[PDB]
Amino acid sequence: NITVRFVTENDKEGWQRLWKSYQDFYEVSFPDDLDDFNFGRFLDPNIKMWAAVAVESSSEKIIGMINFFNHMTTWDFKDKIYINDLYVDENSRVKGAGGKLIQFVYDEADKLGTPSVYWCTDESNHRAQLLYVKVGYKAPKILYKRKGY
Amino acid sequence: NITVRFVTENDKEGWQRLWKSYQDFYEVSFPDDLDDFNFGRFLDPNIKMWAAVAVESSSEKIIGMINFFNHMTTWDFKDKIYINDLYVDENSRVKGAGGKLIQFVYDEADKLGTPSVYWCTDESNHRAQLLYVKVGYKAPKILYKRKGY
Amino acid sequence: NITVRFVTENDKEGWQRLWKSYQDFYEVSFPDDLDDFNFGRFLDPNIKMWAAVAVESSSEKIIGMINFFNHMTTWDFKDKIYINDLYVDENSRVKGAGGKLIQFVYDEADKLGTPSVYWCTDESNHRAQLLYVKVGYKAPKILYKRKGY
Amino acid sequence: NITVRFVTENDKEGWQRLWKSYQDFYEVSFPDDLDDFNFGRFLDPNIKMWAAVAVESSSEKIIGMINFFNHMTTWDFKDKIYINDLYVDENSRVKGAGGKLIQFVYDEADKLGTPSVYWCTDESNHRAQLLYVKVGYKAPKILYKRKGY
Repeated sequence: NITVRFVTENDKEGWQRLWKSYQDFYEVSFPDDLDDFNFGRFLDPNIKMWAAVAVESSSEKIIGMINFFNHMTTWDFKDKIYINDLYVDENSRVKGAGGKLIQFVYDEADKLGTPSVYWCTDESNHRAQLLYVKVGYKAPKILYKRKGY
Repeated sequence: NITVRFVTENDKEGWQRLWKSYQDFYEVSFPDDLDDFNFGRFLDPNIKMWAAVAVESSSEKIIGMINFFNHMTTWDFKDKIYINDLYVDENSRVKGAGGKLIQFVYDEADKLGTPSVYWCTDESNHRAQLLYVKVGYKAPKILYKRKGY
Repeated sequence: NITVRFVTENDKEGWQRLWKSYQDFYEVSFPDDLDDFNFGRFLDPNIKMWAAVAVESSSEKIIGMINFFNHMTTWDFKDKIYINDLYVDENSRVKGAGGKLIQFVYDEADKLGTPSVYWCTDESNHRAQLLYVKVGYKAPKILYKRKGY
Repeated sequence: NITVRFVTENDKEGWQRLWKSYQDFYEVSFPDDLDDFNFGRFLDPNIKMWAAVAVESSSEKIIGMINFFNHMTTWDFKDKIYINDLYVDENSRVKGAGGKLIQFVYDEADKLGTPSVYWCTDESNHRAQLLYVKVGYKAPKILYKRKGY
């Protein structure tokens, strides 16, 4: 039994742990400051950027993390929520985290008046997509980024 | 020739013309009072949502539209820009407009100190991708949305 | 353990069993008199179409089915082999049948001089692609069919 | 105004002109004597691998080629036809050959009682997909190939 909740200052290590692990799985290394810079935005009630954690109820251990935020849209008056990061514990298979995390965001999104939630992954990632199809649907869109970015 | 520039109160009548046929192309129908909000945000210096227009330089009229906005990311200190809409008239569409517009967003994105620009389209929108591949690159990302949203 | 072998006349019942199950997975229903035609070709040494089954050693139960055939190319001299159907019993999918059925086809292709093996699957079939990505590689190709077909 | 016909013994040289242009385009170099092989089966009325060329009405010069062939299915009594190669002269692109080349195949397949025609292209081949989309439709398949080949 997993347990999803918003992060507290005392969750900075459990989250920061996964954060580095998430940088590993993805082959990236962000400046050492970003950790704080994000956690700040996560805690400040004015910055519409949240982070949640999946804590193992039977051991008080931080399993997964989910970072999301708000942003406008020229379509519709209501803003939308983007799940920028999602990373469950690499040392445990067939639990429930990620499913429970994606749902927490759905719930918190509904209360905010911005129910429209979205995210993306690598086409190659099939393990994660087993879930995403249960909780969402693959949009027939092709993402395009500026060269060098 | 063609000239790209940010919209002013007077470009609204022209911009809306593109916006309407843009909705036509995408087989959607936004509530007419949404346009007003959009343009409101474009014009507000404080709300980081802009809209540029491609006018037939030395011929007056409008032929292109690009709506974009700034939003935060967990992967970097600086923010990023998302081109939410792009639309040229079915004729002068291929005569430079779309590429000229996408560069405007790049050049402006630079000034803003927030260069990481990005967008997307339907996988089946080949005509547009003939240009997209030049000015930008396809990301190996599949996009997922919440069911019913 | 698992044994993968060519189908004998005595495995028509077992093969047909899975062939039917296979059909409703793919949400299709071929004419009942096609099963025979296939099997007919399977057994005809002169019809370059084969059918291997994965027999669970312990019992005699057939748990796997792989259908493949030979066809020309305009990019080589040696023909290539297409794996048309791959199916492993839902309940007995646990072990590793599908993995060794593809290997069987890999080896038989070698013993035939036409080692170029290939298949295709739905974009959404992530469970299968967890395997296909190991024993093979995704080709940067898009398949197009004639309308009505 | 373009006219498609099955290659004659007197078309081999002009067809070979394309075969090479085609190779360049696809960044490949087939073995020295493959042209002869294909053209062998192309002309043998017992192999079931045809090739047709589109020649200019006035100029009488061969413009494009289309190599296609027959092959079995475990999904039908009828065999499918696969357009293996489609290529138009770069010097003379954006005219009509290709759309007419594919059409020829449809018409010839219909007489053959094997109307189920299909082909492939690189995901990023938007130019050809502007056409493909009009005459066929993207199959939601993902092609996998044997690791080595």
